[PDB]
Amino acid sequence: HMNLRAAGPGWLFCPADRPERFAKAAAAADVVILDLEDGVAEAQKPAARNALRDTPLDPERTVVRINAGGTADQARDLEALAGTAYTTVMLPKAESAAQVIELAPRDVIALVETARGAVCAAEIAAADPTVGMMWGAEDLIATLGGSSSRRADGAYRDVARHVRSTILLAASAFGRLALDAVHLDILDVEGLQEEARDAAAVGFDVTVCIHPSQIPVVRKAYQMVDSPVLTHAETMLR
Amino acid sequence: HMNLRAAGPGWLFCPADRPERFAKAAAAADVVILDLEDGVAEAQKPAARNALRDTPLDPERTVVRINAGGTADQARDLEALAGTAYTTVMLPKAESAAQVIELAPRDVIALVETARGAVCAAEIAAADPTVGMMWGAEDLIATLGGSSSRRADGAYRDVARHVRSTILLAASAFGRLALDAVHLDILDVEGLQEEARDAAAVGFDVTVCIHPSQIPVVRKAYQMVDSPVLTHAETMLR
Amino acid sequence: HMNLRAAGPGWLFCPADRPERFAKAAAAADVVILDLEDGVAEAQKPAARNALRDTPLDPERTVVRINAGGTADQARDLEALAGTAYTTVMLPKAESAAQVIELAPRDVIALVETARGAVCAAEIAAADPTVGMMWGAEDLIATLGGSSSRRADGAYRDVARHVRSTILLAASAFGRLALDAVHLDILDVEGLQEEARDAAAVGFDVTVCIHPSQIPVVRKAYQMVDSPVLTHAETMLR
Ligand SMILES: [Mg+2]
Ligand SMILES: [Mg+2]
Ligand SMILES: [Mg+2]
Repeated sequence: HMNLRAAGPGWLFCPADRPERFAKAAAAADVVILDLEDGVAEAQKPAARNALRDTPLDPERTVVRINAGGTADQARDLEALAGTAYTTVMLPKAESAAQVIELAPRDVIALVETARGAVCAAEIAAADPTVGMMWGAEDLIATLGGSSSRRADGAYRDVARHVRSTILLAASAFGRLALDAVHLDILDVEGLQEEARDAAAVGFDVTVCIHPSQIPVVRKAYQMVDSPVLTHAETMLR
Repeated sequence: HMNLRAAGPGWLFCPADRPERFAKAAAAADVVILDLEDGVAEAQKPAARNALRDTPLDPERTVVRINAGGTADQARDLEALAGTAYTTVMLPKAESAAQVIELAPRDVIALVETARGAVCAAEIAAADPTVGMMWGAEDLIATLGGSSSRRADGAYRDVARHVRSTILLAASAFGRLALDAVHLDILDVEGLQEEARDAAAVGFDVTVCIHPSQIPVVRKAYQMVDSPVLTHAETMLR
Repeated sequence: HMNLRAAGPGWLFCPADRPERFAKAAAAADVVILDLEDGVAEAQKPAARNALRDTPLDPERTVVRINAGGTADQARDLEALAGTAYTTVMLPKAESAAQVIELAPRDVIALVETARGAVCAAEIAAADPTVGMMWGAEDLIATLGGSSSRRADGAYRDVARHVRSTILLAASAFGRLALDAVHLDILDVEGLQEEARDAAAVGFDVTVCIHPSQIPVVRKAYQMVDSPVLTHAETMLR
């Protein structure tokens, strides 16, 4: 429904209870994720659903993050979405093909951020509504029962690196977009640069951002020679 | 059958042919693993089975490591266990759901330490008797045909890191306890500290030890802010 | 059909359109991979098929890399192979058990170098014709849409490390040979030494080479003590 590959790699969360920021987010980013989940406080989600209806963005360049499968919030989200022109939703805590299928006929970006989602990543990616896979390090660690996703130097811990590769491979195996996880340390531009360069080098399509200042960094970040090495060179020229 | 989550994170192997050490092991550790497998020489396993019957420990805080599926030793182990109050066994070289199921009605901690076990980790974790997943680096490398699990600096080699993450994710996907592998270099307290801190940070529930001096180390070892980051902070306070 | 484990660990690609080099490749390496795929230009593949028939090597120590499943080149390759004594083929871009099975009654070394192949590695390894698993970092990154498989220091990027471990585990779970990926930087002998030492330490059986100068490097590259640690020591003595 959307030509997401035609849009650039800089995607930006915007909490949907801040409609006064929607235009700025759309001007700053390649794709805006209007957020009904963790970016919006529980008490503000009804107001976010009204803003979703009242302040429209370009549906060719906007995705809506709904709430998790089986929640009453998700039911309210889908009702609010009915009166919009949006076609593509982002499903947080995505944990099964069935959770993706129950969102048909919408296009779905599955955000894997739990152990069950990682174990089921291939089944989630293969589901007919899926158009992209994302991963989320902080909810992954939280639901695992841990306390940090990164070492002292800022490098991802191993289980986070493992899920990152899992999602990239599952997405690419089924022709889906691959979206890399957000860099929560906004002022850590050095770390974001290295992370987005790393993501682009292995074939992520998108780095998702939580602050508009990260979008320029992402956009900029994105012997024997045999056939694949020449493809690497062509990908660079492109 | 056991409230294993209620016990602390410091689990300690004690070879079952050393009953004179059982009381000391129970006083030193949160949970004792009385070992009928690799901790006991082949010729001493019959004596270990008698000690298992004769010198009981608290079954709320003691697990018995039996021998691998299909071995005559495992058959002897289960016969010896019949006359004990233990309910929970640790299955080494765990390689299929069927190996776990044939131990019903016992509770099972599956110790994955072979390639087949890693490939089948999700099926093993989902098996109805499973209450925990552990991994073992040295038997993993041995059965792969290799010669060391760690680099010169003591860091795990990549296939070991891969299986570690595999077991953590499979355990957590099915609500099982996650047990991190033993640190064979007993006097390497620095390495154990970093390893157990790493394990606790990503949500392992337990670090298993092979010497009681490791238990204190383990017990001690265990921007944009969104919902999961606050859960990280709560997990720390707890 | 071949006692591949009896041969040493140094395998060497030789483009099949260079029959004047076949004898030198056989003398330099433990096993020669006569290449009909990426080592030979599209326009030279018919000449490579004739050289395959005309200049035979020892079939106990020679494997033929054919072209990918579903290609017209692969059909031509199998026709050319009919008039040879070779029994074992290497399948590039191996992506399903069905691709391996359609090569029966030949023995197959599946070369996984795409996301779909990584996701399906266990099914590929378990296929009845499979005798080995290899992985390929450059085609993996190319087909993912990325631009490099290695960081600036030459270390593999994470998705490459992930697929490497995936292939080692899948191969070993089903009793197959495990072949480590080629080191394209031929003059980087230091990096190859560390890489092949790493591969041998975790139980790869083979490091595949693209230049004969790499074969000597590969051949040379290949506390509590419990049962598996003694197996590590025995593997070293052997
Ligand atoms: Mg999240
Ligand atoms: Mg073991
Ligand atoms: Mg290739």
